[PDB]
Amino acid sequence: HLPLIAITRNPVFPRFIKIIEVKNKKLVELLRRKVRLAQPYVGVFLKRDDSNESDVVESLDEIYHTGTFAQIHEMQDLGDKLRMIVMGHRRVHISRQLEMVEVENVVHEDFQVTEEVKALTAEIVKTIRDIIALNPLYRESVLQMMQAGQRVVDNPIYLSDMGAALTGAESHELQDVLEETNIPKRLYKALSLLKKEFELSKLQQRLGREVEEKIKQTHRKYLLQEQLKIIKKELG
Amino acid sequence: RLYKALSLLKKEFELSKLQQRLGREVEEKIKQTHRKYLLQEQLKIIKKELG
Amino acid sequence: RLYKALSLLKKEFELSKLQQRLGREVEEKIKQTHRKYLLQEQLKIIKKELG
Amino acid sequence: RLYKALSLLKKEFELSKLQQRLGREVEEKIKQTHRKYLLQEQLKIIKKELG
Amino acid sequence: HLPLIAITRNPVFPRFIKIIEVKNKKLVELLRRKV
Repeated sequence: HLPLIAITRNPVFPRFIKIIEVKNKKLVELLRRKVRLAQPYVGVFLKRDDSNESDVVESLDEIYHTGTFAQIHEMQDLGDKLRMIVMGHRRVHISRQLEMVEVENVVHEDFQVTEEVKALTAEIVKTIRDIIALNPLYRESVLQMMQAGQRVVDNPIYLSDMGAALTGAESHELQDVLEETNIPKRLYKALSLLKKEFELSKLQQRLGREVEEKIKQTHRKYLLQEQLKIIKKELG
Repeated sequence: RLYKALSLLKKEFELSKLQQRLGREVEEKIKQTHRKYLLQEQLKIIKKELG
Repeated sequence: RLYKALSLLKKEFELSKLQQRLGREVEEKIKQTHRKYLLQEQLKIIKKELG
Repeated sequence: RLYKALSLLKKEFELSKLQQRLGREVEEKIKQTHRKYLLQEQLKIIKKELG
Repeated sequence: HLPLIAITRNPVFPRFIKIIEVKNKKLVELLRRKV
């Protein structure tokens, strides 16, 4: 029984540390009111299209039924009075947020035959490795921490979500990926988001090299014309 | 061990090969998305700087 | 014949290095052109900001 | 051994001297070619510029 | 007569250079002891 948090354009990806800084101080009242509890906690939900804080505090249907319950860790408040750390541990989908009853329907079905099911993992890690190599966003050291050969990936779905965390794909696409129930479908969609970033990235690099070669050609040729002007002095 | 190594190279190459063709089919089905989606990505790219 | 072939190699090394030295020197003459213009440009921004 | 090594330095210097003198001569014999051949080369360089 | 190494999920194919980084520090004592 707590009010839905005003996320205010702060996407909290599953199993990915994140910070939240709402400009409103009303949430600070609730965060101080839960310090007295022996086990404070906070929930995280995702906003639908056209964010509006007044609708969030007036109606409760704007926020998606999906939530991401998590434990609180530690306050900071270096500058602002509300720099709270969120993370993604327990995903959930309330049947009706207006009504609160909840259940941990963190489905994780897997086929009994687990030999070729990891073959896709090689293509997922190779793709993720090419996104961070050709388009570095976060440190590669975390990849050195979590290697596929160490067998420490007790939760492959969490690896695929952390690898999808690197994607730049829009939050609506992530909400649709959360809507998927079948394992191959959510895996293929997270892959399609990886490719969706990859096309635009490789294009930006091709566009850059083109424009740079154009500037080079334009100046290099000017250098040739200059070599003509200097080697030809006092001959006209 | 040359026989079993040959059988392992066959089975492993068949796994990477079938993954490459099945992935080529899933990639072609993502290529089934019309080239208008690619052009519309470029249309949205035109609207970036100032305006 | 070995001395003459080495002397031809030397002759091309000489004519080549002469063309390259004149070209790098002219290029540095461009850099001396522009760089001082960047200094004068800095004078301009300083005078335009407080002059 | 000091004298044999000194004699080797003398003979090696005599070989290097005869090679450098014969080569100063071959360089002179190619230098007999007129400076007009060099100015013709720079002339051709003028004609082959800017692509 | 050496303690068993902690392979800790690190294949070392024959005639193949490989690096090992077990998280336990007890193996480091054996590495200094063999010097």
